[PDB]
Amino acid sequence: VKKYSAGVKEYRQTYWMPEYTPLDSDILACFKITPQPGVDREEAAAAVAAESSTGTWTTVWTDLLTDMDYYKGRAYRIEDVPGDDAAFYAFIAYPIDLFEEGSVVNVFTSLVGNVFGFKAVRGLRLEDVRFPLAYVKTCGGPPHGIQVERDKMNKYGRPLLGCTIKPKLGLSAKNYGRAVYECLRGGLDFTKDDENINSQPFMRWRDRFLFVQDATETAEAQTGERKGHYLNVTAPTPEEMYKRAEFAKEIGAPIIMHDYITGGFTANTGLAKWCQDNGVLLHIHRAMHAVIDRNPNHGIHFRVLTKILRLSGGDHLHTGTVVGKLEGDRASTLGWIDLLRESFIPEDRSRGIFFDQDWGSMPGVFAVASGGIHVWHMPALVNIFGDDSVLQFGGGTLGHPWGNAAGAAANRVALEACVEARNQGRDIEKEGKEILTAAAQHSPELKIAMETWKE
Amino acid sequence: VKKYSAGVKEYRQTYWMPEYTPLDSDILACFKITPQPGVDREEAAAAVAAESSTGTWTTVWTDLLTDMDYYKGRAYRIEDVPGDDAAFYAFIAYPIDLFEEGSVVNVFTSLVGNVFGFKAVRGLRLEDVRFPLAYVKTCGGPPHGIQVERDKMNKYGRPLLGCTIKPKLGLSAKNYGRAVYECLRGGLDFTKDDENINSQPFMRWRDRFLFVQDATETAEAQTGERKGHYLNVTAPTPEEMYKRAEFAKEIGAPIIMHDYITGGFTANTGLAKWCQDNGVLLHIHRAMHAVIDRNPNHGIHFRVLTKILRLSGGDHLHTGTVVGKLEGDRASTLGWIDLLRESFIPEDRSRGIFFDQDWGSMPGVFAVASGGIHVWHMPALVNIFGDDSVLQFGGGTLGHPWGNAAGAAANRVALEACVEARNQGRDIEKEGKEILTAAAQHSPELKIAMETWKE
Amino acid sequence: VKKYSAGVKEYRQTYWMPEYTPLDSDILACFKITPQPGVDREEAAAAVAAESSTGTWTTVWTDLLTDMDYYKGRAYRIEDVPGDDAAFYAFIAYPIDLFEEGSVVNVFTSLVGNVFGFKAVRGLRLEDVRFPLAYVKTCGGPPHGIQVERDKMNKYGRPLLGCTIKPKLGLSAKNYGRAVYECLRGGLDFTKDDENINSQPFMRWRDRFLFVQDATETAEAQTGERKGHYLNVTAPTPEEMYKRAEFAKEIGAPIIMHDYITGGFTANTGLAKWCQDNGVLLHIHRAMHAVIDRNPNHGIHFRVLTKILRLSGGDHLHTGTVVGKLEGDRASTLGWIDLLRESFIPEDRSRGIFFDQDWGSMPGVFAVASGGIHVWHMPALVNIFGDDSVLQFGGGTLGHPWGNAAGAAANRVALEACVEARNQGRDIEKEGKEILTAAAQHSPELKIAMETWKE
Amino acid sequence: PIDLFEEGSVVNVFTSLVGNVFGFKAVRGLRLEDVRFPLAYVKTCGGPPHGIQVERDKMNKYGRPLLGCTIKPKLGLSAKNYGRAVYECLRGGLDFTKDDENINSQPFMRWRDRFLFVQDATETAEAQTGERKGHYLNVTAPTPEEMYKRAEFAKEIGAPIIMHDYITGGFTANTGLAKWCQDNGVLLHIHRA
Amino acid sequence: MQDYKQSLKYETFSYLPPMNAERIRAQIKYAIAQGWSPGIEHVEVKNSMNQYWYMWKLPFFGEQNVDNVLAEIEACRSAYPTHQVKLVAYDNYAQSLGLAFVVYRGN
Amino acid sequence: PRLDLIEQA
Amino acid sequence: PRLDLIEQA
Amino acid sequence: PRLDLIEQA
Amino acid sequence: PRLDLIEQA
Repeated sequence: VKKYSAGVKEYRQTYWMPEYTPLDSDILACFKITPQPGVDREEAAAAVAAESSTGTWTTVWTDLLTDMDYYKGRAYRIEDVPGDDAAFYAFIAYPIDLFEEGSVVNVFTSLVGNVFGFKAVRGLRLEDVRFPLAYVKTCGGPPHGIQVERDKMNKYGRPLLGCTIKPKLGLSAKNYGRAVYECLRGGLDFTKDDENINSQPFMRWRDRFLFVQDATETAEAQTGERKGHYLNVTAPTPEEMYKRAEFAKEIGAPIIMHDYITGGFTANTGLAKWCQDNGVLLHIHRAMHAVIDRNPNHGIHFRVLTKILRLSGGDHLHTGTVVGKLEGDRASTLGWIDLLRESFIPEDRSRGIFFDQDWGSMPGVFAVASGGIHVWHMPALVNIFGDDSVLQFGGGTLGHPWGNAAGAAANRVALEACVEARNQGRDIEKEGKEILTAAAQHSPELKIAMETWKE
Repeated sequence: VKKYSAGVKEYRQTYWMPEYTPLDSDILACFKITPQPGVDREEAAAAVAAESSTGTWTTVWTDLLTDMDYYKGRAYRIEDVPGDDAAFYAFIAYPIDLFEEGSVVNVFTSLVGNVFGFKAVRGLRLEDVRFPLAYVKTCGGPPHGIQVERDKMNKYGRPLLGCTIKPKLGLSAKNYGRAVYECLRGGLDFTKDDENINSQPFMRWRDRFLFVQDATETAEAQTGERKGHYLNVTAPTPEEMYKRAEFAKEIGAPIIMHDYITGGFTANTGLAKWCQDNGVLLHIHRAMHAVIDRNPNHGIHFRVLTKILRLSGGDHLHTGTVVGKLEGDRASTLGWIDLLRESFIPEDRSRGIFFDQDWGSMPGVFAVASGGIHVWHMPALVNIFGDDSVLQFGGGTLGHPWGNAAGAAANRVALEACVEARNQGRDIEKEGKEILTAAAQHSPELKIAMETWKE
Repeated sequence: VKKYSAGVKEYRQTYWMPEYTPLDSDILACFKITPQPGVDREEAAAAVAAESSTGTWTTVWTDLLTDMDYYKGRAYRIEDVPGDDAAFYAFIAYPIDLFEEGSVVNVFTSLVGNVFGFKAVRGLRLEDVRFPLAYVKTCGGPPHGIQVERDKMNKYGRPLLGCTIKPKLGLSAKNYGRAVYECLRGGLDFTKDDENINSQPFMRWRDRFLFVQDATETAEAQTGERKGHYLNVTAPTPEEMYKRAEFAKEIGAPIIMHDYITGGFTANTGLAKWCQDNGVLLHIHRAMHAVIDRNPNHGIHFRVLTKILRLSGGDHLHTGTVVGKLEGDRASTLGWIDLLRESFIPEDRSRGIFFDQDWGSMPGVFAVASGGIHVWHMPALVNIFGDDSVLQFGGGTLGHPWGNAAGAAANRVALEACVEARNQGRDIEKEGKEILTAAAQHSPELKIAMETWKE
Repeated sequence: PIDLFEEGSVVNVFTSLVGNVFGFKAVRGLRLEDVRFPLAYVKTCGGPPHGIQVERDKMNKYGRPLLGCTIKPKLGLSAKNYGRAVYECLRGGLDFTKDDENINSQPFMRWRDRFLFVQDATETAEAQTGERKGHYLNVTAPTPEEMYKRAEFAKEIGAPIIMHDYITGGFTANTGLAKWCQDNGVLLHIHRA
Repeated sequence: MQDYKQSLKYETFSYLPPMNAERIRAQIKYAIAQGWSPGIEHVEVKNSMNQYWYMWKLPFFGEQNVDNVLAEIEACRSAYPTHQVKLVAYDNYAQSLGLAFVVYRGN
Repeated sequence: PRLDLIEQA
Repeated sequence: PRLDLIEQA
Repeated sequence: PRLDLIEQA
Repeated sequence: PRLDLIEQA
């Protein structure tokens, strides 16, 4: 359009380009769109492309000051959803120029943050986003990633073991350090603050950091293995966040954690850059299937959020538990794991992957398993997550009848028995009970752990 | 419980206290809980109280190191939901000691961030949260608030007028400033960056700030009225955010904006403290009915998010449009407005308010109306939002057939005609057309605006 | 190779991959290789791929610690040179992982910096380098570029006019400012320090900056046109460079210059980032056909150096004169210009372009023409460089018989007469004399300038 | 002996004398009537940052007592209304206005807003009377960092004079503030009931 | 397309046609009915962007009669016939101005 | 506003 | 200029 | 891991 | 101590 004509217009003629082949540099998005009744699919897809890019609810004269054809998002393909009929899949391409370099949420909130519909869409859901390699290279990514983290902690050949201190709230700093010390000396690689342990009246953050670090050094000397505790630096302001991270580094803490939900993207991205500058490992917690990622027809799918968290940066990523999930979503669990750790993820509709995602050299992220898991879950966990994972047993360790050290040892024995059995070629999920029962013959701690919780 | 016994236990005996009267200092929460089939309501409410506070999926010995009775969250009342039968209302009290002072999301993510269910709940929804005055006093709140903002900008007796520059993306800095200049000189109080205008290749942030500030000064000199433009300081890292805010202050920009969704709580809270320290007004955008707040039985209700945003801090708050919403949710629109601006909001179930919310002296926040609104919406907008609001007309201004200045004037005339008619005692919503038609007799800009978009 | 065997080996079997299709992310290089007598072409190309990447003159056991197949540079095609027979073209692909992000010389010195031959090559010459878009996005590029520079200086519709102050050395600061003032008030857009004017005993840098800035402000007030002077911040140390740049910004100087040859890549890249952070335009001088880029069979071609300078960052780029060059290299002049200013340069062997170079949104750079040019060159200059160029007339202005102001006016009249004639559709190179003669009828300054130097 | 005391720390003299002197079981009543500070000790103290003669020179006021006025009500006014009261007093013929001693940074009037509106009021009345005007901006603060920050903002906006509640703030804060005032050419009004 | 003509503005209601006596009266009635105290500020035209205009006497705290406010507007006009004159309404509950608009644009 | 609707009122 | 000669075009 | 599953492979 | 004598108790 070369001439200005005020007034509301349809979006199909500008924002629906069925003959458009996406450039390699394009940000691609797959939306599950349920259009308003009567509205054609091509128009509704065009409406989402307009509102998430250069479109306005009415024609503006300022469009003619730039070239819309270059800058606009444009829907280029529509596909039926297998199962539903109301919804359809819109594939929309966004020129890479639309986004701030190294600011992956600026992609995200442009796409769905403030995209209400332009009166043509009654339901939107962002399924997948292809971040082109050109854009990936501008993001910080994980400050260290799997391979460097293993080198720094000198840990090889098995999943790492962690544990959140319980109760979630209420412990004094010294009692917190006692719990940490007992877990670490018993065989856990890591302990961690609970996500909502920041700096409360019952335990100020600086006191916690000091006692925890003393606990970490003591257990490391008494086991001869490197130990860590994710010190939670999540804070109300960035200054406070950086101050706590600086104190963690000052006292020699190898690893910190950040609640991405509490803190937000800006804080997390800054923290991840800080962590790479200061050689501190960064554990990220972002609950999924909670508010944002649980509704199957309304919201942002967790694999998009997973991609964002990897670009924003984190050496570990945790959402929810995987074993309690059904065998059906286990295929989605395996696809989730691959987005975190692999360099190139090919398209696979069965797993929910609509685009090839190329990470290039961006480091992978440790996948974290938590939840109400105990020793009996260990075979499934080892089989599903493999070696490049952290298995966190909070209640499973502090809930052992003989205390933290024994609980840590039980989990450590169970983990190593499963890893050894896997390396011997045994099907550890099918033979799980027998593997644990045999290892329990030499580990009284494991024996009573298996009696404490049910197979 | 005085003795340690390992193993999974029910939560009813610890976390269900039907005889508990909440202390004035308690954080109160109202959850709409749908329990797993077979699970009793008192047990499921107890499960949510446990997981959002001091509970673990299995008994841990570290509970005995502290006093759970003091620290635990405890459900104290259960009510049916009017309409549903599967769901019920759980009222849970949290001792104020559970939370970091001045960190309101630490309240929020403790409550729903990472609360999956303990196998007793299949559906959770946070309806309302009573922040006690003791906790409110620890939060920064709006850096200035309504009354101080009006004093700083010397604006009295009417809603403020704003406009997002369109197209959302694609304009060079100089062309951006041209659009801003034309809008401001035409009668708008404010213009603003789009939420996703940060620092893109087509317009780097520093160039935008300079040209916009030149546009703002020019239009202010040519109108004799104070002008502003919300410079978007949303950035990938906190350092970058502060740097842009500092440059805004350095060049004399009176107001900045922050996309809370993009940036996150930590960045926003830090920015709001910075704004109070530097006398800069802060506009907050947080889309609601988008991902988080749209699903009526799954997620966090927007009034809880509204309370958080007021405590976190912002002089303006924007989510979505109010006029297009139905007359039914207009009562929820009016309740939303009051949480933003009033000092004490009494309980009112009809509006979704389950607790008296006392703000004390915490300043109110300008409510912002946007969307595809134009002159015809002005009577309803003035009637619903009243004077302490900002009415943003992006497309309604830049989509005027005679350009921005004329569009700004049309909206300015419509607004003042509605305000004058309201002050004369007329029912401006019922008499809206006649009010605008009469004012259109003296304003050709308004006349053709009314012909451009439909009543 | 899976097993370690010490000893010297050939490179053909590892580093010559004729079936390799370059990835879009690969850094591609075109070398003109003259092999040692007897050595096969495929072996010599393999030798250059080895030495410029993961190769060693003898087999090392540490190769087996990594995957060479992923990391190695590999020659994938060989072509004869049209004209020579001793030489051939080797096309070598380098995985993007080999290079530091945003450090384009790390690409350059890896390729040719320290690549001697591995005893298989007696002559090397880097002809072209394909920087993939993924790598381009990591570089800072020009701090502002053509379009933003025109917006900042409010200059449209013609080439900009500049002038180096002469004599190159020897003038006091106040006399320097006098020369600058006279040139600027006469009609030049810019003046500039000579490349080797830094801080000498006869003129300390701070005194020069002050007097020049006073000269710039005075002439700007007396002409009503924006003026600038490229203050040379080239310095022995980075601290000193930044200090001078900071003083330039402090006194309001709009533009600075940097001698890339003197200063080097690291200083220039840091300076360009500083310039974008501080809104200062950056003029780059890098002499070509001097030491590095003049020998046609030995060295780095100027188009590779041009690409580096654009990525490193500069708003203007100057090497040598273009009009005195022969009509044959004018095609190479036009190709040089396009690499500086265009977004996508297609492959064209006739111009020396062996790969498609995609710049994406990276801003273009003003091309600068200098040398012993005077008014008679103006038609050719306008025709060759077009509007997005700076025409610098040092001697052509200060060598006018009536002094700087008259000389500046003569050049300004000649330039505008040529631009106006071009816009009227006239062939200004063929009609150059008539165009200047006609304009000389109204400009006595131009008239005697044409009599001072020969057509 | 003068050696008993820290140089330039006159309260160290004061609290040594009566601060913690209970009696040694021989005294049932004590009262410090006068203290001779020797000139040698006086020379170690900062003293007034400017004093009478320099203050008169800075404000260009001669030949009469200066006139001031505390804004009333003591508490409750917004910043803009505070500046209105200040503007009206200053344009009417007062040399100074002042914050009340307990006006620091309250919810109804944050300190930075007060400083800005008061300074605008001061400049306006000065232009409209042709006489130098001032308003004692109260920098009394809970912490020294906060005290210095407010004093720095007072200097930044051109306020000629600040005040400090010695009772609220204490000796250490006041002595530091007085040294700061001499370093920054700001007049210092002290309230000590 | 019509070109927008740039002119100085005077904040709230300055984009409407200038107020007659009835429209001014209705606004003052509104302010009194809200429990706000009417006040009058005035300033030289060039200083209209200052935070602190001259206050005319004191705010008419607890004034219920619209005609008294109008008379004081006239009194202020006569005292400073070249000044911009603004009607303000103090809201002591918010410690803000509930309403403010320029009744005379000055000269 | 602000103090009109206090819990104190 | 700028976007006239893009690879996209 | 890392380079086993590259797009290059 | 600390939580023995709370107002909550």
